[PDB]
Amino acid sequence: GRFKPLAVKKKYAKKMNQNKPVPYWIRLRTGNRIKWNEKRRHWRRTKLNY
Amino acid sequence: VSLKLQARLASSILGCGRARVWLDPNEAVEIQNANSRKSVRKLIKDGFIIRKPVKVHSRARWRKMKEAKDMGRHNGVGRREGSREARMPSKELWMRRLRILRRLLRKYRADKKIDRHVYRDLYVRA
Amino acid sequence: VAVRAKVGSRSYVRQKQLAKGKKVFKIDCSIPAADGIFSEDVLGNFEQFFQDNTKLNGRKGKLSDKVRLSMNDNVLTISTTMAYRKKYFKYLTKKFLKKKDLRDWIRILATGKGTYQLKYF
Amino acid sequence: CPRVQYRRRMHYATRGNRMKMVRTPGNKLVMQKRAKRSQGIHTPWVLGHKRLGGTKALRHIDA
Amino acid sequence: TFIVDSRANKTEIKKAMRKLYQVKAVKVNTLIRPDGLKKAYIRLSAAHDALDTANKIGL
Amino acid sequence: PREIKTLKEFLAICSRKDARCVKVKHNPSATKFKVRCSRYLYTLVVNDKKKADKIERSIHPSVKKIAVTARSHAKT
RNA sequence: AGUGGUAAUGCGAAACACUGCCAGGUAACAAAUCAAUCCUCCCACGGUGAGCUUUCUUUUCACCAUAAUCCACCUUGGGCCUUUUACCGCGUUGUUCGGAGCGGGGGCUCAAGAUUGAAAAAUGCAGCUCUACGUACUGUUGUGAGUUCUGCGCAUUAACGCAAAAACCUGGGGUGU
RNA sequence: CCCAACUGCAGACCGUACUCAUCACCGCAUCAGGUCCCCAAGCAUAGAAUGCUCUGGUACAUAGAGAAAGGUACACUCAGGGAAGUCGGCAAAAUAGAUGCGUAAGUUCGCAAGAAGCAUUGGCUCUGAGGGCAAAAAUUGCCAACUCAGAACUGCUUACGGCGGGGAAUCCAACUGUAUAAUUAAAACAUAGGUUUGUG
RNA sequence: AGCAAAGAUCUAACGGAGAUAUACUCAACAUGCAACGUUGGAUACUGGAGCGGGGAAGGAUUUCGUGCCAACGGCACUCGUACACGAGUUGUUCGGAAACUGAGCACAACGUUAUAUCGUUUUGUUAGGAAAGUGAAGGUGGUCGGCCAUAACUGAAAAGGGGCAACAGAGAACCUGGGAUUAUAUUCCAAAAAGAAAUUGCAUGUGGG
RNA sequence: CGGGGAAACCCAGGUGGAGGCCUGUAGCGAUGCUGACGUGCAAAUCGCUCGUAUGAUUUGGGUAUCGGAGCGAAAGACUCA
Ligand SMILES: NC[C@@H]1O[C@H](O[C@H]2[C@@H](O)[C@H](O[C@@H]3[C@@H](O)[C@H](N)C[C@H](N)[C@H]3O[C@H]3O[C@H](CO)[C@@H](O)[C@H](O)[C@H]3N)O[C@@H]2CO)[C@H](N)[C@@H](O)[C@@H]1O
Ligand SMILES: [Mg+2]
Ligand SMILES: [Mg+2]
Ligand SMILES: [Mg+2]
Ligand SMILES: [Mg+2]
Ligand SMILES: [Mg+2]
Ligand SMILES: [Mg+2]
Ligand SMILES: [Mg+2]
Ligand SMILES: [Mg+2]
Ligand SMILES: [Mg+2]
Repeated sequence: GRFKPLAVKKKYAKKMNQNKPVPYWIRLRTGNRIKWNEKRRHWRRTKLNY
Repeated sequence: VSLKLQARLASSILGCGRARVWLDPNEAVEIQNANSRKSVRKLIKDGFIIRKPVKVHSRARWRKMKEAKDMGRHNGVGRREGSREARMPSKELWMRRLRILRRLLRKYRADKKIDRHVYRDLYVRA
Repeated sequence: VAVRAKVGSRSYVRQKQLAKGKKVFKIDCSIPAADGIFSEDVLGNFEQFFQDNTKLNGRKGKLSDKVRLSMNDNVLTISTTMAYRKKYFKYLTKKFLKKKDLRDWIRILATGKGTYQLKYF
Repeated sequence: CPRVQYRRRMHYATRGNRMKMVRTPGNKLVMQKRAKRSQGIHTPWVLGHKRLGGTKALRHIDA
Repeated sequence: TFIVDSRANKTEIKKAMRKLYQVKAVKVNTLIRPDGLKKAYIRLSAAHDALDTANKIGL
Repeated sequence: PREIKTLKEFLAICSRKDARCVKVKHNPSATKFKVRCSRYLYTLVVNDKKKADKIERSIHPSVKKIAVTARSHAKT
């Protein structure tokens, strides 16, 4: 809805900026470990509940 | 191919509804590069998008039926489906009558046809 | 509404004559006549079609001294003292104009407060 | 036959809300809000809670 | 339009649009975005051109 | 918005420092002199078409006169 | 140092200016009945466009808009004043009222509207006409039905009696003296 | 120094997208479950019943081809008989709106009662009543919106939807109400009424 | 086994790799079927207790444009609430807070407890309980025509400490028009603000005591 | 308002709109089919029928009462399947 506290809005804003994939040049480093992001949250599969 | 963005913007510029906008099926090329409300307003002005008129809902079959019912043609006993005191409430028939009687008695007393002793006798009997 | 109607009284109805008089409805037939289509065989029936089918007090084809037509230069001019509608002679033109298959060539179109104009598309 | 929405973030038919249903110059029904009214200036409750004469019913800033 | 810091008010954004940029803000309309950042729409005083300021900034 | 009664009060309002513009609206019956001051919009309704043009000539020097027309959508 | 009207109570460009203390009112609440506002629906008038036409249909459908905010002030429901005193009368659809002042005659007020205007045509919509989201013109009833806004409360069935406070308003008393 | 009408300047913070559900929430899921509020058109009709329609929305829920048996249905009929079926009229049938008449025993006199049981109902063309506001005004003018009764004439294949079957007794609880979410809604529980006890 | 409630789809033209897909001596049917999106047209449905238009709780980018089809949308997909990329939420007046009280809560104080993580704490109201830091009137001495107003001593009068708890109660100053969006608007619109207002704080000037 | 009566009082026609009244939507329940489903749409649902629907009525948000305890028109029912 419309009401949220700003401290809940700023937690919901962090998770939008974390919901981005691994870039391709990460996959080209020397001691690489990361193929995919393992933390890709989708709004329907798993709920944050802030 | 997909004229879905120009069909959504046309319903909100013409203000009508999607079953009532008419996009020209021939000029699917000139419509699909609209991309703005300014461009769809040029297509509405050019005759490539229009508002169609609404579908008809005619009262002519009711109006002819009312002219029968004003002469009392479809109001008999088999056609009456609800109660007597719902079609005409007997409180409404009493209120309408008693207001006619009291307005007449104020009319004849103000015209001084009757006396205030005659008024008060005929008021409580009404 | 005050007195009940009768079914037999639907022959004659009340047209409600004007108090002052002379409400005049011109119909300009200049574009379909001079530019071909309407000859002086149909334009002589266009002045006839209103004298034959305009209703007056419910009855058809019996107007006498209440509707007058008189046919000006290219204009059919309906002068009347009975309360007709301007929207009635747009209707009564389209019946004539449908009867001769001319209602895909000609628009009747409002120009002034008391005149029409048959024009092409 | 035109159907209207609330316009002022509150959507409950309380005595404070009481909307007014008006037609605009752009030919649309909107939903405007009726002001609450005052009962008016009164005589004390212990003297018969009666409305004074010559005094107007003015609510909060119109008073 | 600027991203500003999210803990400024509209009064101190106008005063920063005077000291940095030699223009006069008549109206600021701030907006904390779903990104988390505060965005301000800053209308100039019609004695100052918006493109002439935006070329000097360069954008 | 308010309304001016006489002409002695119209010329006092057009002498004011806040009066940005007088808007002149020619109705088919009357004319309207709509002085836009800083709080209210004052309107003088002159019903006579000949006395209206005489009133326009008395607000010549340094107040802004505007002929109100129907601005189309294309000016935007 | 406010001031008119026997009186109900009136008069606001800037003194009819201020509030230690006090007392009221507002906020502040309530059925059903009847009357019902904005608005909706219908009908009636017409204008513009559209739809139908072998026949019929003075025809069917769409549209016909007016926001806040001011300003000036005809109704129909409350309260009251003054004058005549009346004890049968006035009044409601309805369970009632009157020498503790009915009814008439004149009034003062309050509440809900109506009306003229400023806004506001410059806007809106639908048409259409002319050499490009272009222009010039043309149009802007109802003793019908439904409406809880209101009338409306010391106001409901009741061994049911229907929140509070901030904020504000007026007075008393004082100052101005 | 007080005040009026005006003017001059400034008017800070947070929310604001989208959803609110036969896909956006909860049930593990885009689950026939659940989930508070506002606006609410036409015709039939007593009508927020029910049936259909302009506005808005939709054609999305795996489809195609297609006479098995057997199923399941918010699907029907069935001659003669008419509960003989069965633990049991379970299931279906039947009754049905409205108006006029009529109605028993019992009774706490309030009811029982829509008791029971009879009759009428269309379409059409008319005739009567039931009113307003504008000038023996006990009468001349004009006009809206409906409702009921009567009358000829004419037709029925008894023909949408919606809508009690009824009666005679016995048991139990007075009544409306509550009540084992997910096998028991009862005669249980509550109830008013009655009594008792403790207490200054 | 099944993918059987919520009636239902048909047509042509385009789009698309998804066709009209053939070793001979074959005219076509009998050897490329099925399925997708968009617009037009036809046919229906929902039927205003709506597969309408907005809100709370809940969700938190699902919004919007553009690409795109690996996996997901139990059939299908060229579609998507999927995926990638880029955007998108504008307020003096709207909702909240600043700033109300209610059912209640329990900080301070006091008591208790081996232990505060316990109790009391609205029946007008804390605490064996000196919780008022505000200030009438006057005195002191720079200001305005015996009244004000502005600065520092003395002292009438006010018992009963703080803070929460209502986005449906109280309170609350803005309304239309817009050609202003791809997406926001009673929020954006700048000199003819499309405009018309209301309100708060502070200030000049004019005028009045 | 009318009628009867010497009186006590009776008799009739309206008015009025009372009720934990009745039929019946929504809402709130859940009687019967011992219907459908029973590796379901569903760890309790679907369908028709049924109870009630101005009241001891339904409901949102807020608050207050819990583990040998809470609350209970009482079924050992309910206290996050
Ligand atoms: N004060 C006025 C009086 O009214 C009287 O009028 C009264 C009588 O004419 C007549 O009285 C009747 C009467 O018919 C008969 N003899 C006796 C009967 N009881 C009365 O009946 C009266 O009382 C009964 C109550 O019982 C009421 O129901 C009813 O309203 C009324 N009619 O009805 C009238 C009352 O309404 C006489 N004119 C006279 O005594 C006198 O003028
Ligand atoms: Mg009422
Ligand atoms: Mg579901
Ligand atoms: Mg038999
Ligand atoms: Mg199947
Ligand atoms: Mg239908
Ligand atoms: Mg799939
Ligand atoms: Mg994504
Ligand atoms: Mg019942
Ligand atoms: Mg037991």
